[PDB]
Amino acid sequence: SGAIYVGNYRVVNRHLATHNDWANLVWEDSSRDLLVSSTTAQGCDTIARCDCQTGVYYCSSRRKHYPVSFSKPSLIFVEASEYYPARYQSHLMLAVGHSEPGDCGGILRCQHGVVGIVSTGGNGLVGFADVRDLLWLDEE
Ligand SMILES: COc1ccccc1[C@H](C)CN1C[C@@H](C(N)=O)CC1=O
Ligand SMILES: [Zn+2]
Repeated sequence: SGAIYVGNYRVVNRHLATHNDWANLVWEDSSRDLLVSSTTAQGCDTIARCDCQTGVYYCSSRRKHYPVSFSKPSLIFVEASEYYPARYQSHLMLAVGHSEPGDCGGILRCQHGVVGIVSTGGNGLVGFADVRDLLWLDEE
């Protein structure tokens, strides 16, 4: 589990969104596994606006933050899970790292801020849903 709290937005994995998230919806995209809802309190996370390919992510199944090298956001094939059939997921970045289903939502960050959140995994790989292109998270 986990979310990004930026301004009056809460960014979560679409497959982990709650009823309150759907009842306060700002934007969602199944192809990216992302959903954004509105918040009453202001958040403290800042979004990175960069093309970094190195950073650090949080892994809840190890209680550890790991430094990783990750691919550029792309259209990647992801195997069937409890939440989606086997399909192409867009704006996804891959790295070598430990992940389990419940690790979704962990933040990936670089020197500029939050890059994205854990969205996929298995077999020593971890995939992150990028958020750096969502410029509207910084305003309104
Ligand atoms: C942390 O990711 C791991 C790790 C190990 C095994 C499996 C997974 C994830 C949770 C499987 N998936 C892919 C997700 C998606 N974004 O399509 C939806 C889903 O259930
Ligand atoms: Zn960066």
